[PDB]
Amino acid sequence: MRVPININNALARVRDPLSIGGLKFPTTKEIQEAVAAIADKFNQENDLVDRF
Amino acid sequence: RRWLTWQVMRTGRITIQPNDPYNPNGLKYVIDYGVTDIELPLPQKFDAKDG
Amino acid sequence: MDKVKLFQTIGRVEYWERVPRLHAYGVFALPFPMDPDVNWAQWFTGPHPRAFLVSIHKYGPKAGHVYPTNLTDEDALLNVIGMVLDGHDYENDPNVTVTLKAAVPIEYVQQDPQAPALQPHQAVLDAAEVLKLKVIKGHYFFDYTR
Amino acid sequence: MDKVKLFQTIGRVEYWERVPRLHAYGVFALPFPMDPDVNWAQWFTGPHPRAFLVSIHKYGPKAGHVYPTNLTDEDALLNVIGMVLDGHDYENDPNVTVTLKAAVPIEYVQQDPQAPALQPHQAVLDAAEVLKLKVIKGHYFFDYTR
Amino acid sequence: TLKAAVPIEYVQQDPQAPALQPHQAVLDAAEVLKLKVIKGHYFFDYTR
Amino acid sequence: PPYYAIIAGFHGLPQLSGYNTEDFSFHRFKWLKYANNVQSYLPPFPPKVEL
Repeated sequence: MRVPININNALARVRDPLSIGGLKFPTTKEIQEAVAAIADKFNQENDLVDRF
Repeated sequence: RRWLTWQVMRTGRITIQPNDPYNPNGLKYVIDYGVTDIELPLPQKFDAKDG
Repeated sequence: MDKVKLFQTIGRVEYWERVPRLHAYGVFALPFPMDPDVNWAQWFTGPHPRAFLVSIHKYGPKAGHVYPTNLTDEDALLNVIGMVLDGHDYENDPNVTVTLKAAVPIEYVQQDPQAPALQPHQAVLDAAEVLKLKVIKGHYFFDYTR
Repeated sequence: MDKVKLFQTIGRVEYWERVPRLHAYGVFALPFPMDPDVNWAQWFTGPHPRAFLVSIHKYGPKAGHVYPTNLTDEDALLNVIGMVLDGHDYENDPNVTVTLKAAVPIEYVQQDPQAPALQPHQAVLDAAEVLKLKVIKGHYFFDYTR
Repeated sequence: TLKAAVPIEYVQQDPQAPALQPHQAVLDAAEVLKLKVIKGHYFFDYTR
Repeated sequence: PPYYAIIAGFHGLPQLSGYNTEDFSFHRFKWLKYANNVQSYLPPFPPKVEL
C-alpha cells in the first residue's frame, strides 16, 4: 500500500510560487528534482521450508 | 579555484574568517558541506610495533 | 458559509522598484560582516523599498560586524558607516554590501523596523547632523568616506 | 550552513488506514448537527485514526447538536449517543455521521485529543461501565439505540 | 597626493619605522589627522 | 593625472554532486592517519635559495 500520489505533478507543486523573501525582488535560480523510493530488502521470507 | 576545492578535500567545510591573510574585506563564511565522517580512526597506526 | 465557500484571497505578491539615486553623485559600496545578534529577518520584511543607516562596532568581540543604528545608542551614532539600500538574503548570506557615498531621496530612509511605507521618517531628520547627512532638496546627500 | 543549505525536510504526509470493525456485527449510523462552541479542528487534526465519543444535548437551546464528551461532566456521561469514526471534514460541513452501533478495537479509541496515538486510553476503560461499553476481547461493543 | 586610498600597511610616518607593518601612532592620531579607517585601506580627502 | 587599471575575478563555489537518498549522508572520500613517523623513510630536501 502506497500513498496515493502523482509524483511528477507533486514535484511541481512543492515550489512556493510567490517567494519574495530577502532580496525584495524575485531571484533567478535553477531547479532539479528526483524521486527516491526507499524499501527494506532485508526482510526476506522463508524460501526453504516448503521444499520440506 | 584550487584552494576552494582543496579546502573541501581537506576538511569538508569552507571556513574563511575576518582575520585571514587574503581577506582584506574581512568577510565571514562558514560554508559547511556536512561530509559525514571525514577521517577513519585507527587507535594504533601501521608503523606502531613492539617486541 | 459552510458548503459553498465564496471567493477568498489566499496570497498576494507586491513588486516594487529599487531605491533610485542620483547619477551625478557616484556610488561607492563595500562589503561587511553582519552581527548575528540582530534579528535581520525583521529589517528585510516589507517589499516596498526602504533603506536604513547601518553602524559598525569599534572594537570588542564583534569588531567589524555591522548593526542597524538606534538613535539613543551614542556608540552607534558616532560610528555610523553607511546605508544598505535594498533587500538582501539575510538567511543565505552573513555579509551585506553597505553603500557609503550615495544620494538617496528623503522618502526611502527608515529607521524603525515598524516603519511606514515611503514616508519621510522624522527622527532621522531631527538628528541629520550627527548621522552626517545633509538634506539638500529632497535627497539624503551623505558621504562616510571622510 | 551559509551559502550551501543541506537537505532538510519540508513536509510530512503520514497516510494511515481507517479504523476497522467487526464485519459480523452490523452498523447503524445517523447524521447529527455539530455544536459550534467546541473546537472541532483540534479533534480531526492528527493523521492517525482515532475514534472519540460524543454526547447530545438532551434539552436546552442547542438540543440535537453533539459535542465530544468530557469524562468529568455527568450530563455528558448520561447522554452519550455514539462514537465518531475515523475522520470528517469539519470546516466544510457542520454535520457529522455518528455511528450509533459498531465494534471498534480498544487501540483506536482516545477520548482526549492530546492522547497517545494508537493506544488504549485508560480513563475510557476505567469508566466504560457507565458509558455502556462492554469490552470482551480487545474491542468495544456498544449500541446506544437503547 | 590630496585624495587617495592607501592601505594601513604602507603608511609609515617615521623613516626608521619598519616597512610593511602598520605604524601605530598614525592610528592613534587618526582623528586629528582626519584619516578615517574602515578597513586596511585609509581614506582621506583633504580638499573638502 | 593619467593612470591605468586592470580588474579581474569570477563567481563560483565547488558543488558536491552525489548525496545519499535514504539518509542524507555523504561518503565518497575520507582521510586516514596510517603512519606515525615516516619522514625517516624519506630522503632530505634541498633548502630554499634566499638570494
